[PDB]
Amino acid sequence: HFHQVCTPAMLAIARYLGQKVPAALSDFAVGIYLSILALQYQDFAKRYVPEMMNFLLNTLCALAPERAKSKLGNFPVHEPPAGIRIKDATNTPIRQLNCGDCLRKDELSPAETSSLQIAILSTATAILKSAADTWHKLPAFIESFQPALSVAQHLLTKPNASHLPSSLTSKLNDLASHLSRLLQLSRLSRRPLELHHHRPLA
Amino acid sequence: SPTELTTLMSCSDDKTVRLWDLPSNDPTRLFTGHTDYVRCGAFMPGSANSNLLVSGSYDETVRVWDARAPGGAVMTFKHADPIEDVLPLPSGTTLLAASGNAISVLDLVAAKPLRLITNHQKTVTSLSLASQGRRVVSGSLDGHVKVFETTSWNVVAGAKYPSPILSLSVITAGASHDDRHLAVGMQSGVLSIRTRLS
Amino acid sequence: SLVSGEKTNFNHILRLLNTNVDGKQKVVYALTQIKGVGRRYSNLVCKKADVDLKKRAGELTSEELERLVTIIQNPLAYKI
Amino acid sequence: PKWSLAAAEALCRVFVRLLAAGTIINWLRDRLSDYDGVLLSMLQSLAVHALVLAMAVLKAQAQHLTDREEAIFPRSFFLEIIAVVLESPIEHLRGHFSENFVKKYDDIRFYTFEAIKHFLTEEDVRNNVFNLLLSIEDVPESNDSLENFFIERPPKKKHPLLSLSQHKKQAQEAWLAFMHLGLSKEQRKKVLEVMSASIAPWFTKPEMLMDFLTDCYNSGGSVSLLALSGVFYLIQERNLDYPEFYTKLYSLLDADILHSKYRSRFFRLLDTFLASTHLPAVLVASFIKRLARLALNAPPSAIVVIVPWFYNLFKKHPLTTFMMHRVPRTKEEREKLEKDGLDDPFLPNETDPMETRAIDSCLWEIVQLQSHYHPNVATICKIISEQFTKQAYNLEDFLDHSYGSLLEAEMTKEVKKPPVIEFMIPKHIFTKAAPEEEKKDSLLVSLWDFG
Amino acid sequence: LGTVLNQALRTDDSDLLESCLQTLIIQNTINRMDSSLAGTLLSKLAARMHRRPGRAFGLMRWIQWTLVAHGGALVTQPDLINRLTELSRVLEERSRGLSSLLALKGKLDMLDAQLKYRKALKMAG
Repeated sequence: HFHQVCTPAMLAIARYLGQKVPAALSDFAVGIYLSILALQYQDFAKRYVPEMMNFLLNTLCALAPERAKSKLGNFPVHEPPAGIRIKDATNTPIRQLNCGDCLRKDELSPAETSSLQIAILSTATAILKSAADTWHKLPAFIESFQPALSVAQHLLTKPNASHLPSSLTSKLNDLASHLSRLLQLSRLSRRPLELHHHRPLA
Repeated sequence: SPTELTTLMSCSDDKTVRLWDLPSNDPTRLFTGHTDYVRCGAFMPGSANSNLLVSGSYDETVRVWDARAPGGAVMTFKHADPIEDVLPLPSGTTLLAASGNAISVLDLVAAKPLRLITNHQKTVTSLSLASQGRRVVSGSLDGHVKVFETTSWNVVAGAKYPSPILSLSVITAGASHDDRHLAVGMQSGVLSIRTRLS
Repeated sequence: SLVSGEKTNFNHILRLLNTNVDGKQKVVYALTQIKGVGRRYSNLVCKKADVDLKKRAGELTSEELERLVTIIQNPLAYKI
Repeated sequence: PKWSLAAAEALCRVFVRLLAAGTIINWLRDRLSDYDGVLLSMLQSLAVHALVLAMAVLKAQAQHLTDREEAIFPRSFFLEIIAVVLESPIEHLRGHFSENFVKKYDDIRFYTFEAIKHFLTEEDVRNNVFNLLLSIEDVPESNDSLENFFIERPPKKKHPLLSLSQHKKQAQEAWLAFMHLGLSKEQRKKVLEVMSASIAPWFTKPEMLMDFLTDCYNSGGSVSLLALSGVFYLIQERNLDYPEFYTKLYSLLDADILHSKYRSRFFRLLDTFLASTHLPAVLVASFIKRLARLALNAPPSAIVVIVPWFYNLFKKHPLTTFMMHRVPRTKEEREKLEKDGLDDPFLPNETDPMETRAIDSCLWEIVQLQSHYHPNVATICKIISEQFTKQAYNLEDFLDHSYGSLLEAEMTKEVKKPPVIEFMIPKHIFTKAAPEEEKKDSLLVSLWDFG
Repeated sequence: LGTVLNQALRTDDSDLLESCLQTLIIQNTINRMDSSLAGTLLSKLAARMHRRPGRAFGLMRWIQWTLVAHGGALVTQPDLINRLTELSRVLEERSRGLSSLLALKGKLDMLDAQLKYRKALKMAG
């Protein structure tokens, strides 16, 4: 429940994760790192991290094939300032993240940015998969993961699938089918609240 | 009740209006049908309208019930605003529902609204009848009282108070009911009585 | 649709010098609830502080409440 | 030039002595017009003491440059002093002027305001005048609250220096001249912050502020969040109205308001906007359900503000407490509800709060926020779960919490009561597979390549 | 002052209307005023100009800028031309008496010219 050292680290992850509009791709990478670290904090103590949720959906819309038009969750959607978004490079395959992406490089090549951005999108799809599987309880599942399904369906559109490879389409369609199954599960399992069933005093 | 001495009515905060009689320890009749707070209501004056009740709620509905059949409302009028005040006219035919920035005169003989009258900026709080049943004085949160005719419903006169007013009545002297003085109760906590003596 | 409810929260338990329970009763019947304070004593306290007997407890401002808590400490400083 | 400063403090003493004492007189009246430029050049040097000289020479010129008993002191020379003070790039010059005279005296306040109006009628200088206009925070309450004048407290009994409406009139006129010139972005976002405590109580009539406030409030963004306090002050004092106030509040509280910095001022205003007695249950339930579905993505320094406010609203309006304890009354509804699950009948992104169906919904969002990672947020989300014993929760104990406070909360305790650690630590913290141990890998390692 | 003027002309106030009339500002006010309250403003300006003759300059300025700004806004109304008719009546009464008043102005200008001449002599003497 409460620790003197453990949960202040969770609060440090929290302060970096809820705030900090990202200014480069290094901030994206460090945010993905603290998101998976906070998942590992909240494994088999099935708690909820709202800032992990809104940050992951922020990255998933801020990699921005076309634009976040309207009605993409209740999370704060922010601006990719310096062209921090995916371009039409569908031939750079997925890769696993290294730690050097916690360094800023203004002189980076676009063929070096594209693999990194596709990597960030693929690993964020994996984090949404793990977060859904560990949070299929917790009865605001539907109200927390309807933006996940909606942004995934937004990335499965025709002005958005040209810039993505078929592997990212496969990962995001696995996300779509998995979240649709989990959402039908939570809709059939949702019961109305009866909190105040009190034993009268004698 | 304006005719019987022991019958009274109650609009409560939950959903209910209900008729009590003074000797009994039980409400004689119960009327449900509102979906929000019901906060203004009156009996219907008239020789033919012996037992009819009107109340408006905060669900933007004015309902008028027959007290003989305690089912639903006999007639229902849906407005656009949380209905603050209700008064019937002394002929018993028409009815003024004060909802938001407008009052509304409705018929009860043929179940049709006559006219929406908007002349206040903030929400109208309290209606009152005046001089001889001929002029309706309405008071709003704008700090305004305004007196309308009852035949054509034009703004005949008005006045302005230093606070948003909450209750308003012109009250009568005695025989033939000449109006003695108009009292306004305001949000500031003041009752301003303005007296006319003839 | 906006009338000030700045006074409508008054029927709650107030805290004072010794007793932690002092709800709304009146202004002089609320003073009897404090231990050592009497029924004839409580009327002398109210005539000095310009508080009216008509009001209740809880109908007083944050300035007017503490004026009765100073004068309950020293009954000699205000003449008696 | 310290000896020139010494000559200045000597010549000022000589001037005030000859004035307080008093073809031959024209040079005696040439003296001060020749000394004016001397002090004007000395106000651009230390000019901190030269300002004391420049505000003693005005006292002498008021006291004895006339035959009348009335002290008439030169607004034109004071205007030139204002024009060099508000132009000089020194900060401590204007600081000494603001602290020692303007916040202290009243003649300087009134004539400073009218000199500023003239000087602004005729961008760095704009920032300087704005930083001076923000300086006079305090507003006098009554005519007998003025009661300390620098020169000639008037015996007129109806003088514009003795009527508070004329002090407020020239303050309003200076502010209108500045806002007619037009203000920059950070200037506007300072004005709308400090308006309802320091700007609007300077006006005789704030009705032009009504149009400014309703423009910048109907605009959108965070500037409406700033302008809400001004709009509330102008509905309060002189009851100009906003047309659809509660639907504007319902459109105002939205996706990214809870992450802003001004949410403490906003919630301190919402605590008065939703303490009104003429609120329907549908509206006060809609403002709970949207602030719960918005609390799903809120900071832990925001949920601690939201949930005691929910508790006060649930104590005040008991018809909304069916969003916590709703019983299916009919067993047919029980059979339907166990056959197919219940869809939430709340309608998000609906325009009007009286037609959002927040009634018949529940606070699944709060009962899910009970499993928050923070212990204090997890135990304050239990006040809805446990029992309604305390009659009200004050919000000033729960407001102004931030991450700095939440992270110094783990600092201001003991160093360590002796904590626990985790036994059976695996040796493959970073190894990618570890197939001979049967313990599944860290997902950190399954999704990060360390090599 | 547009929304304040809208409120005053829409709920027939006097305090708000007078406190916004006693005061650039006028041009912005009439340009941000609603179109439907322009005839109400014309009638409520004609009334004050009849009831009080000393306020003619500011009230003619207000009427002038209203007729500039909302000209066709009064033509799309057109069954309410009677407000312009009462306005024409008030301005006809204001412009009554002009030839005799010019004659009397000349008869007084001669006296003022002689008094100023004798003051110009008496200052130099």
